[PDB]
Amino acid sequence: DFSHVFKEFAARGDWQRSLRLFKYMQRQIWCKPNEHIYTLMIGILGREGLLDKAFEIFDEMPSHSVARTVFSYTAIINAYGRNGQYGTSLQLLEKMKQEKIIPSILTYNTVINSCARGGHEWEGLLSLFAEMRHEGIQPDLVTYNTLLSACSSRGLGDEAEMVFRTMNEAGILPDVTTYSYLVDTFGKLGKLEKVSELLMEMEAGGTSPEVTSYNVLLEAYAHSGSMKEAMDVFRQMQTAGCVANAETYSVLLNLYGKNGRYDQVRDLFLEMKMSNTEPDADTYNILIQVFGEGGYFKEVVTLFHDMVEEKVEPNMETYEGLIYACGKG
Repeated sequence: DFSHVFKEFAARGDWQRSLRLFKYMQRQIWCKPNEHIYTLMIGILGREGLLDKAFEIFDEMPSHSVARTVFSYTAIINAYGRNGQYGTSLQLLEKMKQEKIIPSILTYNTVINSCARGGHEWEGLLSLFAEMRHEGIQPDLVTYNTLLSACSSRGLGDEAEMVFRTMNEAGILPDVTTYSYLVDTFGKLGKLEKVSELLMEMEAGGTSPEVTSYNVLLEAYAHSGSMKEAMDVFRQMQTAGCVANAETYSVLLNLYGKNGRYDQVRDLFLEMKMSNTEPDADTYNILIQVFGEGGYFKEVVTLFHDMVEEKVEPNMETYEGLIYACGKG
């Protein structure tokens, strides 16, 4: 019941009441706090940024005859990493190793994440992974997603290629998360064909590729000047079949504005429109801008009749262009 109350207080952020209850139970013989209550209090203190109080509570454990477990070490490592203290996490890992405490897969993953977020060299992450492998750590799906990122965090071109291939070459791939992060890394270096691959890898895996996923790659794909590739990616996203908010179309259309087929614009509109994905305040503004640059001002007026009927409300930029249209008209 004490642990349940502590968890409920940590869910609401009542660190003060939890600390008071812990300090009161510490003086009670019938309610002596155990290692679980100490870990819960340390986590509650770390969630609020009370590193000093958490450290004091962790140090008072031996005076209270409370057992210490890798759990507390992993919690301290995660608390240090959340503030960018990668060196402190490495020192805590070394101290735990000196204390004959066998590190777990979660502790190694937390240390790798802390090193990645703190700006440590990719060589350090590779050495940490090699050490974890030499001490027989166990792979996990969540760890694998964060591991695909490890190379991405480094940002090296070779690392970016390895980040993506880590899943493909060994033959084990997370359906969505690994593909997204690897695609992100592939992009800065330049996913030359890695872009087609990233969607293909996620899609035929046995899980249909995510729409948001299709879009994130797609948006950069536009930055890439990928147009036929992105169009193909759009027909490909169309192949994906994942339900998509008109926002995914919106982004691509905006690039297509420079393309200005102007009937390409027309066609896409009908389909997203009748697909229960009414154009967004954003999409309407984009459409007005795209049409306006290439004329069709009468059409611009028409969009006003249309927006009103839809009942989606206008916005500052929205009203604005509509007036420019009138003016040029």
